[PDB]
Amino acid sequence: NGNIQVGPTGQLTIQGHPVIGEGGPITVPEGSEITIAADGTISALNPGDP
Amino acid sequence: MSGVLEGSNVKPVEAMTDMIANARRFEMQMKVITSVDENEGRANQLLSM
Amino acid sequence: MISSLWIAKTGLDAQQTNMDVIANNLANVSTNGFKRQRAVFEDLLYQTIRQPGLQIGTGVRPVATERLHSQGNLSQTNNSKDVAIKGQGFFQVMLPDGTSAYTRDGSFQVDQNGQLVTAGGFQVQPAITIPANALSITIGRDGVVSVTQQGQAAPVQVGQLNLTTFMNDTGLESIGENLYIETQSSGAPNESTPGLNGAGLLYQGYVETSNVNVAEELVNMIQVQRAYEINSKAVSTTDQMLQKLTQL
Amino acid sequence: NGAGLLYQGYVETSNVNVAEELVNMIQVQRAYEINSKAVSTTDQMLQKLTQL
Amino acid sequence: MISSLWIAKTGLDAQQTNMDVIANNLANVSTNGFKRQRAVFEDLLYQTIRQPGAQSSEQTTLPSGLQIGTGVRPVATERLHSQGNLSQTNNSKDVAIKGQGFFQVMLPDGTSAYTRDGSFQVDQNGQLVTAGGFQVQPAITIPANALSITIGRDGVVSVTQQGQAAPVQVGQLNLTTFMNDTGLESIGENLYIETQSSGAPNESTPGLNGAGLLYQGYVETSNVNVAEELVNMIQVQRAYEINSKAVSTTDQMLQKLTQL
Repeated sequence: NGNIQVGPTGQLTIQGHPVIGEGGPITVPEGSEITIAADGTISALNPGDP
Repeated sequence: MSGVLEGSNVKPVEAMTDMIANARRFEMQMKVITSVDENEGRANQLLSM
Repeated sequence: MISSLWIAKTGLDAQQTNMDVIANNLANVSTNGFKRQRAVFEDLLYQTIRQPGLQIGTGVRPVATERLHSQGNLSQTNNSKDVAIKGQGFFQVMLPDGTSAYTRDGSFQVDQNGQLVTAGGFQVQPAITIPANALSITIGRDGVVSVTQQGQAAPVQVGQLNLTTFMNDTGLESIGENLYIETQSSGAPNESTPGLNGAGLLYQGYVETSNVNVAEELVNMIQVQRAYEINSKAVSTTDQMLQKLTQL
Repeated sequence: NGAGLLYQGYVETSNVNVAEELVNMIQVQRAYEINSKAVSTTDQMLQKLTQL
Repeated sequence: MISSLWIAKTGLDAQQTNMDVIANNLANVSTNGFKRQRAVFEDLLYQTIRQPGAQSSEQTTLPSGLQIGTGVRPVATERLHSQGNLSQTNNSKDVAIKGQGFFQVMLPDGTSAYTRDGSFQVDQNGQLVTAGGFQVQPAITIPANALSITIGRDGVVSVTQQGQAAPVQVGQLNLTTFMNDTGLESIGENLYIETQSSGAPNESTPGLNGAGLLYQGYVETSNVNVAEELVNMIQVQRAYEINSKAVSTTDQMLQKLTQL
């Protein structure tokens, strides 16, 4: 199930289970347009900034 | 909210499943009753002689 | 019975209301001083299901239609009795029962004993009594109605056409025949002379046409028809699902 | 900060996709029927059991 | 109800607005001191979807993602403030501006507007007013028994009386110039009111600082070029037809979606 949701504090959870990356569970910069590449690279864009 | 009327909340799926389950339970109980009656009358013969 | 029939029924009713608004806008495309209506849809209550988080909707319901009070185009009538408004303002017209309504249709006539009345015959206040032997009626930009008589080389002042301004123009009650009455949402009718305190100016010989744009109405009709078809399909799908359920 | 801008005179429309929902309506109906067959099949299995 | 239909609606609205601009320019061909308008359009929103520049494959970026855009909106209409052709009418009261100045006029409500139409009249009291009855600033007053009125190229006004071989100056006609002439708000009646985007009114007599020179007996005709208007008709018609074709195609797609 690849339906990933972003928590209020930026934790990536699938069905309430915190997703685990190469360094453990992922902490996303609170509020960000997450883009996942073809191999799993996560890019975060913060609102307002360029 | 004004201008809207709320209807009943009866769910038909649960109702249909309940009716099916009730019929199948009633039939099983009838089978049990039949078995018990037949056993009693078989065993009522032990009082003779 | 819990079902999706009502949710799609509300959608059908909303599309019907939108189509009624569109048809009303299109039918009044020839009325002078008509403001187009737009219906605002905003959804119903939500039912919340608690986990050991999710909310299911109920449908859509019309809330309130807004009349667009933009200044419509002017059309030339070549009648000296017709005046159009440049800006925001309303003519005050006295109904027979006694309460004063407010209209923007500037097509006026003189009745059998003087007196300026609207097309429906209701008197325009203040009482502007035109003399019988009048040769030409001149209504100035600032609402001064002067009357020329044969012989006298100066026009005679008869009356002032005052404009009633509301702070909220959308909240007036549309009573029917091109008339609005003040309401609690459009209170404090402010009487002013035309040209001051935000009141509009008056053009004599012109009438203010309707505000209805045509392309919006036609494309909105297309959208209403297609959404109505979509909701009908949803109703049919719910009907088939219930039919399959009952046959068990 | 990260908020949006305002366009006066324009109203944001709904995000619903009609091609998305009509295709879903088709599968929901068919998934509803295939589940109803499980109820019918289970009832037939139970009906024969009580009859014995 | 569907995105393409909203985009086509915006396109139809833009082309319609272009048609209104063309019609307004055409209706005022005979208007003296009229300036033709041109509308400018801009792109509407662009839905982000796939972000262009986001890193795919750790070391390769994604160029030019899905920037799905919405329709079009008109930015603004700008007047072309150019010198119209001068027409000779042989009148003592018609004044034409040849440079970049405006006449100042007082509205009776107290404020002042600015007009370029130079067809002036005299009221019953002898004041120089506009054809709409608005009293031009300054309140140049003309004597009762005037034989000839001469408005010079420097804006000076002279009246020739009987028994006086020397004309007497009865006023001085000034021109108002602005930093930005497109920012004036047109209120009709050939009148512009000053806005905050048009700077502040700069008074100058005609011939210095840039104000133009005043010609007597001439009127500044409208600068509307009409063949350009006809060519713009042809486009404003095809573009509208093509946008309606897009509407029709979306309608057919939705109809087949509904019918199944």
